[PDB]
Amino acid sequence: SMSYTWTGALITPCAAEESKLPINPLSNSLLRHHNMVYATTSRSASLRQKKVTFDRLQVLDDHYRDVLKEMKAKASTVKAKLLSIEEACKLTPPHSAKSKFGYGAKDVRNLSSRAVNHIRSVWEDLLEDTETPIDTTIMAKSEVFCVQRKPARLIVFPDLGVRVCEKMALYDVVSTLPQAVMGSSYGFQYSPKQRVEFLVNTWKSKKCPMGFSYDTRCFDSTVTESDIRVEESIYQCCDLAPEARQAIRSLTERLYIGGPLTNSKGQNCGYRRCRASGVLTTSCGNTLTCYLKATAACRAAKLQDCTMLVNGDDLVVICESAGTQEDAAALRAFTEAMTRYSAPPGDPPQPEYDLELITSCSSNVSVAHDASGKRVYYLTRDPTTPLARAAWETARHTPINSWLGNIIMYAPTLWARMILMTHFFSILLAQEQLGKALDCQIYGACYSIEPLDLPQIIERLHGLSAFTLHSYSPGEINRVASCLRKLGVPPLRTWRHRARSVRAKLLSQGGRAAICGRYLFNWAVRTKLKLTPIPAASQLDLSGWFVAGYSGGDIYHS
Ligand SMILES: O=C(O)c1c(-c2ccccc2F)c2cc(Cl)ccc2n1Cc1ccccc1
Repeated sequence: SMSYTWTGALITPCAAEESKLPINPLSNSLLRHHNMVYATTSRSASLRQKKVTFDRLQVLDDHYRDVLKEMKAKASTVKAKLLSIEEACKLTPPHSAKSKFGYGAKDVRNLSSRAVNHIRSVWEDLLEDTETPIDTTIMAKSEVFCVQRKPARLIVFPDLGVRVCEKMALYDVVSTLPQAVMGSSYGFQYSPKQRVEFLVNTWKSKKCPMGFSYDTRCFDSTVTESDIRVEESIYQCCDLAPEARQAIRSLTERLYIGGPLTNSKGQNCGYRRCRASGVLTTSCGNTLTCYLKATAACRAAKLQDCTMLVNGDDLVVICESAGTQEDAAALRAFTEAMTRYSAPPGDPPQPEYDLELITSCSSNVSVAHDASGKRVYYLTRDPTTPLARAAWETARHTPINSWLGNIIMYAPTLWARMILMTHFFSILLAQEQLGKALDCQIYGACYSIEPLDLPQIIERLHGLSAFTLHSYSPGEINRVASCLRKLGVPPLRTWRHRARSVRAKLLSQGGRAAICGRYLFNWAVRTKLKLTPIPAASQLDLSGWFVAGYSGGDIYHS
């Protein structure tokens, strides 16, 4: 069946669409080549539609069924709970898209009559109606990139009331199930530090390691009605409340397998027969599905001792090498099996024999040394996208601050410390907004974070070594340097100068600002101050942080 079918109507915006980076004084300080930074618009929707629209031919086999049974036996041990309206309401972002039924995210959050009554009425319709397709809105996403142009991403999502009903029935499932089914292979149970720990141990545990990253072209579109039903069958293995069991059953047929696409004008856009990106089960469902297809493809291909790390469609395999000629063949056999399971490659996979050469979750493993000269492993990535997005956030007030998430997640990196910390700490201080909370996403979930809380947050996630790292690899230094030239970002010596300036100002303020100068900017000065465990880091409530993925699940923690 076709992934999509269209009516001819256009994917429309609900407002004016900015695509060009503004010539702004503050963003210009970070990036000069403004014409190389763009945001995607609905003007590219058609190129994405051509790329995502195709017919799927799936052929499941003995290896696929064996693994599915192994996965169900593990799912059998889970006892999932049904969240109340109030608990489900509390997990709604304050700026989540309002309902088409005269209420919004703030009404949901405050548990207002119009909101609570409508959610209850949607819940009963899921218990009573097991057939009628649920309506979704199709929108082109607005994301920022650097040139060399990408076409817009298509986002599919149901109404507010429905989204609160998915939380009541599925939130605890998507939170505890993947870890019970997959174990150490579920990448969302880890922080960045724990992620390096697992990749290094897995690599070092093999006698002769071989690794590869497998890229699926338009994974959401490769997902069939069969894959979605097989997914519900893993969910049914949970101990469930009668109403939750019915809601999962109804949501699977009416929403998860396919449904009507409606544009912002209210016109009919077409029909979806694959994965909606704006649902609660997108993260969990894609992880399980990618893990099932890959695990069975390893057996079919005769690849030895497979250890895998899955985060939705992002998959990395670390196995036992059988030699060059053997490895090449087995990797093609793996691809052959994935194509049959309806997961063909975007860019063909390559056998790697050095961990640092593999890219998984846009990241790669790299080495730097601590204050005591000992080797420290950390996750990095190419800084182009994070820098182009930080420039946009400087000129325009965005709902989610990617720059803040990049600081937290990539805190030990050369680029987050020197550029991202310096740029924002200068601007915020000059505006008296260092203690003003900001929204960011960690693993799809929304968090309200004060920039001044960063030293404690980094010490917990990355240890004190995040504030002492030096002697970065030549490769890492070359990548940072060539990117700065490309985007027209000032050299590292200008950043070192700018850092010295903020550090002083932060130190004279005292309180939490002095903690920021001492820890975050100790790299910028030769007379290094004494760095000890911050009292506040000991009692940080970092639960809920690295548990599960919630991309498109409309989730708000804190
Ligand atoms: O965007 C994520 O969800 C995310 C981040 C991340 C990066 C910056 C800010 C906030 C974040 F959450 C991340 C960072 C590292 Cl070092 C490793 C994996 C990571 N993921 C999972 C992931 C799964 C699939 C594809 C990409 C990333």
